[PDB]
Amino acid sequence: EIVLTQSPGTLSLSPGERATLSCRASETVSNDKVAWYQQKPGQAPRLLIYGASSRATGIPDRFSGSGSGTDFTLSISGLEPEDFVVYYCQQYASSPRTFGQGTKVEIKRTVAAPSVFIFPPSDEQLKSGTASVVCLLNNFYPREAKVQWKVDNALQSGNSQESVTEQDSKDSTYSLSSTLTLSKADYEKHKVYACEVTHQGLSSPVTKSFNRGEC
Amino acid sequence: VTLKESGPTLVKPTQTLTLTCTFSGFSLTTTGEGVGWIRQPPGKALEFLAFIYWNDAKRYNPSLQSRLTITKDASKKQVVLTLTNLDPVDTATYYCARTSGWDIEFEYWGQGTLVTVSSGSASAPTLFPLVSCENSSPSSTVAVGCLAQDFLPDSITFSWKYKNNSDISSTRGFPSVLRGGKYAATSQVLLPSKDVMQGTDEHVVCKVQHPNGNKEKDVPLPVVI
Ligand SMILES: *[C@@H]1O[C@H](CO)[C@@H](O[C@@H]2O[C@H](CO)[C@@H](O)[C@H](O)[C@H]2NC(C)=O)[C@H](O)[C@H]1NC(C)=O
Repeated sequence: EIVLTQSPGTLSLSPGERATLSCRASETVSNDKVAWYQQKPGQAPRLLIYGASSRATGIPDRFSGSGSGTDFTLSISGLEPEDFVVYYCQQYASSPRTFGQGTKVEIKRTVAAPSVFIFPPSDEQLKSGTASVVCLLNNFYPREAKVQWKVDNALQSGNSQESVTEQDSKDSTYSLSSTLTLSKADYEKHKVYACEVTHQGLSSPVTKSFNRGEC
Repeated sequence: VTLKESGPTLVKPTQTLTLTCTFSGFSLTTTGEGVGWIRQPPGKALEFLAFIYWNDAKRYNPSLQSRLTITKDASKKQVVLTLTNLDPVDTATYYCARTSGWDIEFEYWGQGTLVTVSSGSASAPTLFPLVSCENSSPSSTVAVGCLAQDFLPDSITFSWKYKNNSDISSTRGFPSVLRGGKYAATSQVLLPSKDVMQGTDEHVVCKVQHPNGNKEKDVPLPVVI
């Protein structure tokens, strides 16, 4: 059992610069049989370098591998927009083999203030016994953001899954949606529902709320 | 060299799951060549299930030992995978690859297939209108959304049209999340505030193309004026 840990999880790079990916192994690998893979969301993963030193057919020469033992580094010269995908390091000397957590590289951009909108549940949806309150964040950077639900001054926990979209191809921004799920009886026992959004580019937190019966 | 996967798109928990990896253009006769299965749950990394070498040599993962079986049929040139004790947390997309030697591992990858493990049934999606309750802050533009809920499997495309059947460029697609055995997703669209206080069109239609029904509900604008 060889445990592979990759760090950092997310890194912000710029096109044309150099990116270094680190791969940590829990023990030495015989014959340095470590390979790197490239995977794009939607499509299938593709092999780039096998044995950490030999490239494969149809792979550009700008990808270079180095290191041995328990330390391996992947250096890429001439970063391209299409290269902002997730990369995994894997060793095939274990039998059975193991895979790492993987690292994601994002395009570095300036901080943009997010937009917060909240939609109260519809009357038709209330008839089904389920109430859904949404909290939408759009055009923010970096991806790291805290979304907390506060209703009747009581902080909620254990009831938010959280969905986040991928990086925009033309805007390089991120968006995420937060959905609040509660019982119909509990919904009628609360008046004001608000979600708090905290951002690096905001001096003070911005809170949005609505009054039941007015929407 | 190419690979193709096939199997059921919906399987109930605690049952038998069977997948077939269809490959053509090579034979598993030379040494070093082998076939392996790699799965990846959404939002997680790749997971190694098992690998089979030549001369009927098979390898299994100790974390999943005594739970998977590897069988090969040279006549049909396709490996058969059997999965038992299905669990909702094990839902992932399964891929198979060919190793062209001892050092070149997984040189060619196929396309894969989504195998959803949910106790529920493939019911038609349900749409719910969303009214914008924003006030005292018109901001740049106003936003209206569409909550597609109770759909399985996750395959939905969103398109926004006006009352006169026009075209809108939203491109705001949120991924689905497994909540209570069902997938939930949200979609929004940005519209200028000037158009709201102008044309008599007070609502727009939300359209979803899912292979369980062609319903399309309309979301009324809150109107500011
Ligand atoms: C359908 O109605 C909308 C009104 O909401 C029309 O949009 C207006 O018309 C121009 C020209 O097409 C658009 O570019 C603008 O978005 C709207 N005008 C203004 C001043 O904002 C839309 O054109 C109509 N569809 C068709 C096919 O005519």
